[PDB]
Amino acid sequence: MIQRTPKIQVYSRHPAENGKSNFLNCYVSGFHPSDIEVDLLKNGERIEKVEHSDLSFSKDWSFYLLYYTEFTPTEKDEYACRVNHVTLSQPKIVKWDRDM
Amino acid sequence: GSHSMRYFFTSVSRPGRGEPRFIAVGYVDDTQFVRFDSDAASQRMEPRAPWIEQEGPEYWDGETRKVKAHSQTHRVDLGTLRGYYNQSEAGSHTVQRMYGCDVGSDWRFLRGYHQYAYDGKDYIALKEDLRSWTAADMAAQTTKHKWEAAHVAEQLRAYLEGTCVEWLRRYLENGKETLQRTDAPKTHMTHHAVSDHEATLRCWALSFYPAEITLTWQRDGEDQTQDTELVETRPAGDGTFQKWVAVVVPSGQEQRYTCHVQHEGLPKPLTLRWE
Amino acid sequence: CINGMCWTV
Repeated sequence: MIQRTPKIQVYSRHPAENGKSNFLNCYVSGFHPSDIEVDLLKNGERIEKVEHSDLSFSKDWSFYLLYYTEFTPTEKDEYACRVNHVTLSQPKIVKWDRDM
Repeated sequence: GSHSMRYFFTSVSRPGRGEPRFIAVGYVDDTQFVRFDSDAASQRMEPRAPWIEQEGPEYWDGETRKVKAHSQTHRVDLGTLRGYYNQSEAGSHTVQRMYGCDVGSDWRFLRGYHQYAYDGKDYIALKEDLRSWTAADMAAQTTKHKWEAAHVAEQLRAYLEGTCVEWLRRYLENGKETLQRTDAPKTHMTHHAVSDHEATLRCWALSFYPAEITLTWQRDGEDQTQDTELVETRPAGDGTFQKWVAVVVPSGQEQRYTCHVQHEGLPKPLTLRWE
Repeated sequence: CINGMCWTV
């Protein structure tokens, strides 16, 4: 069984401005098998209204998914994406950095 | 420019109870336009772009029929492959198939594709001429012989050169407002001082379509790859794409560094500088 | 338009 670990990017759909409505994305790619656990976090707490793209894959057969929810950034609030996959001994957390 | 239609199918066996999870998606270029998900309530092929909703009941009944048949083929395949590879009934396994056609600027057939993988590894694929097969191992070789005897390649070629391009052309016209539109990247540069000696310049491309793009750095007019980082192109979630490239520079020398942007939606390459 | 004929491996 091949085990390819997911690559993770966490970022906004639109330019991020404190106080202004936006969408938070977590893009997971390059992984195999397809089963994966992705949550978006607000100050460490799981966000409930999270949707995701339909499962697809690249030429090398590795899967990719976009998970997304509506959010309003602020100076204080911390956002992150938490990923678990068979390849990961522990869940990987990637912080949202507005410059990234 | 050139265009493509591709379909992607993933089946994942569920040992212990019931049929595989089956997910099918269809794209024109970088735009998804249909899906089927065995776990969804409708058990229909469903629209995922506005321009496919123009298609009538007969379209949707046909696509549903075929895609359900597809899920059954993969279900059978999963059992066969387990036997080929002498695997237990216990584990979960995956079959993936992708096929489609490319047309050039004349919207005429350029290339066709039909490939298959088992557990994320190449299994069998049609060769570029659409007349023979590449089989990765002896299991796939047995499939190759079976498909040769059944003249599968001939019928696949007929679809890829015929129906595939004919319907791609149809979709391109019906979806012209978005499918034939190029969205040039919206570009800007940011600056961050890591210390009083070293700074990061980040060159952004946002809101572009299609996804294909090149972002590069030059220093004094020569390509610079050292001390650079380039993220994978990523979906914005509104149909467009995002990318950035960064370079680490000596603080105060930002002016030497220029970002270069190439994209279908730009008549000529773009050059950006820090200010 | 998806391909309307199928074969098993």
